[PDB]
Amino acid sequence: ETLGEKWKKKLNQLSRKEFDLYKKSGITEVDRTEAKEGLKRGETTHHAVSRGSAKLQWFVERNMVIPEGRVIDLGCGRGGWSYYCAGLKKTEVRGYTKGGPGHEEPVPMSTYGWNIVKLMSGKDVFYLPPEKCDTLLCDIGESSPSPTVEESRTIRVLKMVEPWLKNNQFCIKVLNPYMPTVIEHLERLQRKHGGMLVRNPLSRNSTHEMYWISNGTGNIVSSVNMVSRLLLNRFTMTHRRPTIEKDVDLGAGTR
Ligand SMILES: C[S@@+](CC[C@H](N)C(=O)[O-])C[C@H]1O[C@@H](n2cnc3c(N)ncnc32)[C@H](O)[C@@H]1O
Ligand SMILES: Cc1ccc(C(=O)O)c(NC(=O)Nc2ccc(C(F)(F)F)cc2N)c1
Repeated sequence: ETLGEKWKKKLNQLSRKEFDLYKKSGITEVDRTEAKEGLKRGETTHHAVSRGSAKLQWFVERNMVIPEGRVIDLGCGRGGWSYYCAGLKKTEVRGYTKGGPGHEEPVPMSTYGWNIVKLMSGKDVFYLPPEKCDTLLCDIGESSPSPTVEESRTIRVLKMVEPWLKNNQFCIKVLNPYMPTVIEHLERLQRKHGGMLVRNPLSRNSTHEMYWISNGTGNIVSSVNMVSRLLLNRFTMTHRRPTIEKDVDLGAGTR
């Protein structure tokens, strides 16, 4: 049994009180106060629509994925990854999201480069034919107390994304990366498309998610086990308040 399974088993034993203190212990987060306040007032400039803009910015600013040309954003939700890419110097952003009951709807914004963005709700990516693009982003993977449900969801995402991969820049969420069948798929995918699995410091401890990014190399099993050990160790000590960082200012204007 994997270190990830032992982490999931321990996470599932936590009381709501314990879970809420564990989930942010020692993580990094952006202060969303100003953005939430502005969004509640219907302000359409500067503010990121979600924590997602800062989450993707973390990989981009480290050259792990370098968005360029036509960007496809799978599971765009409110549009945080889309509006962030829209301001990047290297042309078009197309976001798809399911929407409807229990899902986020795209939020219309006037942040920098809004005019090159089209977000489409009512779209289940599991029924979409692949489109030509220069950057493929995917942030899909719903957490579940069941690791076997999470394993099925992760494989489904990895099988779905592959036909969109054609020597392009990519950043794909891998919800549950520790299950041996997931590792098998990731290893096969890394041999063909390259890239590496990376843990984002903005991820909560309540998810084992890692992202498969195009610009990197490394041992997937080693990176996964290092994350399992990190998350397991964070159950040991009293809550460490999260490291607080500034949220992104996405500005205003057309491109
Ligand atoms: C983690 S959120 C994305 C956050 C986004 N990256 C941002 O920056 O705001 C994942 C989104 O995927 C959507 N989603 C889940 N399953 C989907 C599917 N089958 N097709 C399309 N969208 C889906 C969810 O509704 C949710 O809004
Ligand atoms: C559990 C949860 C948490 C956050 C959200 C969100 O969007 O931050 C969410 N969202 C929703 O439920 N969305 C939703 C609810 C109802 C309808 C409908 F049917 F048309 F009336 C449409 C949508 N898109 C659910």
